[PDB]
Amino acid sequence: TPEKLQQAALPIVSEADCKKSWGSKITDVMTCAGASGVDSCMGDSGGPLVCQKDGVWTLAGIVSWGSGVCSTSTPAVYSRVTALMPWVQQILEAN
Amino acid sequence: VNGEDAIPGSWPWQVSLQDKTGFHFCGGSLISEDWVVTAAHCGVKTSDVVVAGEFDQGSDEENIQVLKIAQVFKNPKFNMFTVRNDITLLKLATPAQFSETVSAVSLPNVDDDFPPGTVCATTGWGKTKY
Ligand SMILES: [Ca+2]
Repeated sequence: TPEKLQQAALPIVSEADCKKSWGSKITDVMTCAGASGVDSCMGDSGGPLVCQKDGVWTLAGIVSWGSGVCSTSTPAVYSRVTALMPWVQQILEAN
Repeated sequence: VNGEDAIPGSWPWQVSLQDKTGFHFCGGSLISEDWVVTAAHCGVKTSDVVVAGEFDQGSDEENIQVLKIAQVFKNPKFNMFTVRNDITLLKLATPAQFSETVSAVSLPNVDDDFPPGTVCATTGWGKTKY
């Protein structure tokens, strides 16, 4: 029950790698991340997951389901934002 | 080491989603001053608020803005069964005043990709719904 804002660094685990841990539930609308040795995730549900892009912190994903361990065996799962852009623009310009 | 405390204001776009009780129940990111991104499994209602520029939910009466939500846009392809397209856009009634401890995060392009092995950061108060 941390009262302070926490942070962690975890790489991106290839699709094949995340598949041998979760199964077929993993689709292309998902991104997984985790670091060997880790057994805890800091982000909240719907919490960001930002990567550097030519010098800018860009939202690579959103904390979806299975974000309890964060290990190379049990990498967390995130909504692949990149693949959800076509839907965000639509609403950002139609409302 | 699973993670460490963040320097306040180091992640300006990071908000806290709470309810009429003032209790945090999900995280979200400010992609604009009137638009906030979050997750669908979070189940947000117009009855929920958006706390910005916060760091310690303990005390530290740091200047936090309690934004109000006007609309909620939950992706239509999302179920509690297959949990796909877990994305939700929130429209605030009151917008956020960008500042030193409050700004928005840059979004990528449908053709932008973060290859396997690149290191990224994640922030939060550790509260998940599922
Ligand atoms: Ca505070």
